[PDB]
Amino acid sequence: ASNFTQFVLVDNGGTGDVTVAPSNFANGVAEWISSNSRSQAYKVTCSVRQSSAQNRKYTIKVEVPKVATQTVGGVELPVAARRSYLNMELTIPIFATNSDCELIVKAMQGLLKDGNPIPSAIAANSGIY
Amino acid sequence: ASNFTQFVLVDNGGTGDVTVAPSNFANGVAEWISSNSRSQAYKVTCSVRQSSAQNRKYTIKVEVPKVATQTVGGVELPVAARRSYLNMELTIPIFATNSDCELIVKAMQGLLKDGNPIPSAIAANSGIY
Repeated sequence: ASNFTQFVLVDNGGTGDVTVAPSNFANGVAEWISSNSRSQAYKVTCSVRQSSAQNRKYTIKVEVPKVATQTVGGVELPVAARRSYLNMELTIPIFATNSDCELIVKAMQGLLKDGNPIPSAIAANSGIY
Repeated sequence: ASNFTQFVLVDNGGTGDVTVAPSNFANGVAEWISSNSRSQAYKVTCSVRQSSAQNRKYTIKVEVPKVATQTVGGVELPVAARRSYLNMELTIPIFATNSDCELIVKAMQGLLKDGNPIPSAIAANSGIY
């Protein structure tokens, strides 16, 4: 059904996983955070709303601290790291059945699978062709 | 590095998988499609661009035919099915290393894992709390 529970954002196959935990519920916006903000702070946001209602719209934001910042040269004290961020927007029909819904998480999980084009492009910081 | 190759959008554990194939390359926009448009048409779009260049911005669109439309009552001949769509936008720093990049696909793959909150909410067509 839903959650507002702790999850593993980054599985690194062993205790060393990144986990985010419910931090806030500011106005329809549910927020998760990690051992937050010192060369850290993984942040996840999720809201839901009826857009031109025929549809529902899930707005998910992800902020990655990037294993980037401070982990290189000079600049002792980071800040604003020069993280990455994901802004995902999913529109689904209001009465989409759970099979409709299930199908969607699978196309999603699929778009993003390890040796696949999109994620292969992203990881090398490249283009598609 | 990248692809413009055929992939499995929906893995249903056996031949019955949904696969999208390179269909077009209309202007920086790479497009994938499936056995397209008759209670069908899974469509994937991916473009990349230098946004306020300090950053690169990957814009991914997914259209799910929804196992929805025609698979219920009346309305013989569908059209516009009343599909779902995902509009994802990823901003990454221009010179993010591949470890920075790798980290990002993992937070992503993580946000979306099977028993996790977000995907659990989406699949039931619910809220987070």
